[PDB]
Amino acid sequence: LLVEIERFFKLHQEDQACATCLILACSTCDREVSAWATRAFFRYGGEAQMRFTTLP
Amino acid sequence: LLPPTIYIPYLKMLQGLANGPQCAHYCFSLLKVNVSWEHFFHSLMLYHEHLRKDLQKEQDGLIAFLQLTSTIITWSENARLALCETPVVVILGLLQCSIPLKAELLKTLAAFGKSPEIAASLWQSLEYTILQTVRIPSGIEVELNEIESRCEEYPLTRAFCQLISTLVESSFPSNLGAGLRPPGFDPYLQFLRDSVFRFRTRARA
Repeated sequence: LLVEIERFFKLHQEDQACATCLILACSTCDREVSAWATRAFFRYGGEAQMRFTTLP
Repeated sequence: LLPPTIYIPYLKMLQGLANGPQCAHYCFSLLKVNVSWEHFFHSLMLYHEHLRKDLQKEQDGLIAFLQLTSTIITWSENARLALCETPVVVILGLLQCSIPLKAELLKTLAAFGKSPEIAASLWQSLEYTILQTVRIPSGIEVELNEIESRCEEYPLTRAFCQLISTLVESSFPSNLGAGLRPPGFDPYLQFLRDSVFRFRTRARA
């Protein structure tokens, strides 16, 4: 799903997606693309799509 | 014939040969099948590194390289995507460098831009390539500055306009510029205030 992670998001939920995203980023032997993308998702979520946030 | 000058004129001569929609197709095949397009981008890539690492002869060669890519990409079809993916990445990198040339690569990039949805790589390049250096305050002027800083000279602007004209033709990504700045297409139009506001005071009709 790295390229579309909405599907993961939908089924699993946002929190879980974030957690997995963190693991992929940290995960060792991974391609830079994967780690960077996961880092990007973790940090910024999906641009103009899913936003990453504290809500009152 | 390898000599840099012969090489550049060879590129130019072929451009002339590329004229028909039909001829353009053959020129496409000439490089692809029976010097390859890849070698060409490679040359551009190499020059790019040399240029930046460093910070007329090259202008001759590069100008010719671009003149040729431009001629064919314009007169082509599904093939456009193939050249697009490949010169697109390299051309983008070249644009970052100062170069005299900037405008010219923009013109070529535009030729590459496809009609459909798969504009996105191009928009990102452009936004990233205006946004990167600039520091934007929360106001409007800072945004204009980003464009003004990068698009310093007349050729740069004309090229930019051609690229933009093409991308804007019919579509772009949502929440463009997300992360870096206030998102959306709006700042680009503001930039035109800088341009066609100014136009009245051109040089040079």
